[PDB]
Amino acid sequence: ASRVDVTLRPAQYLPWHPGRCAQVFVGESSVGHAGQLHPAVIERSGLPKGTCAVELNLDAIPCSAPLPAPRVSPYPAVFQDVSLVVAADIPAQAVADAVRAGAGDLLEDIALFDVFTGPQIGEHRKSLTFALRFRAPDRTLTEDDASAARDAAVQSAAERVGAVLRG
Amino acid sequence: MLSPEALTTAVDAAQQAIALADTLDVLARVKTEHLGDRSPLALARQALAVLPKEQRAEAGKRVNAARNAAQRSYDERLATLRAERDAAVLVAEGIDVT
RNA sequence: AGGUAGCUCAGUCGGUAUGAGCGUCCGCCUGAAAAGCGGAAGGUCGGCGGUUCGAUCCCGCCCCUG
Ligand SMILES: [Mg+2]
Ligand SMILES: [Mg+2]
Ligand SMILES: [Mg+2]
Ligand SMILES: [Mg+2]
Repeated sequence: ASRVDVTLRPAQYLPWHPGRCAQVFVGESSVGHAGQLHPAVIERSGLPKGTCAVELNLDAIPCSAPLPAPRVSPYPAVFQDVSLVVAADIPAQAVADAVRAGAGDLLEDIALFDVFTGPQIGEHRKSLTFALRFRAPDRTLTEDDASAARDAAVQSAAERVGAVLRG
Repeated sequence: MLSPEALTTAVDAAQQAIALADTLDVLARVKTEHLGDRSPLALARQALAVLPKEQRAEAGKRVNAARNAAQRSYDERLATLRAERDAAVLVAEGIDVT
């Protein structure tokens, strides 16, 4: 509604639950917090269990008037999925940022659809599976060009968050 | 029974049973045993009501001293184990907020 | 005059809170419910102090309602 981008980072800040609390940033400026309230606060205050809350400072959110000019390629897309193993406390957003930075312009869409822990993964690890949609602006993208972009995305995730391609 | 020998023996039996409890469930069983109605420390107090009047002050501050020593140990242990339980809940409930 | 379990209320005249109903939890019942039976968890006895070996119970002050 404000036409700004935000990032949510882990935080500890009463009255929020320290494992379920995000601090909200616009650029590098903090603008508030969100998440689940602290169980001790809920009990002391007579609140319902599981109560959640958000508070943002609207004055710290800069007013924006963007003028988009989207690139809309009509050429066919290539759909590929990639499964990456990382340490269990690596934020999924950081992995997706790494995948995007390496994939380059041919990547049109990235969506996480699976978060998996289990004995076939190992302890202190988790597996993230992303659906990727590749597309070129001037041609029918080949699977090899898409796979090369995918390989560069996997390499970027290796260098930035220690991602290991799932085997 | 109100002697400073059977009393201090019962405080010591209680203070080490409290020290050896690593669970709220274990500590609950310890509480009913060393502080409940059938405890030596609680029966020592119910005996103060049938005691001659000239013997209640000299033996009451003794029985009270024994009760307050085991009560202090249980209360500090209950808070310690509850905090450990509560802290463990917060870590177990962590999520990826991104 | 009263404040007693999460709420609504009996009760305790200095050393065992003796409790109910509701609510909650747990069984039975239902495919699952509501309701209905059955059982369990649940009490610094309004706060700060005094007195006393010991205070829900006595004394002082104060908060809360008729
Ligand atoms: Mg494909
Ligand atoms: Mg996976
Ligand atoms: Mg049935
Ligand atoms: Mg029972």
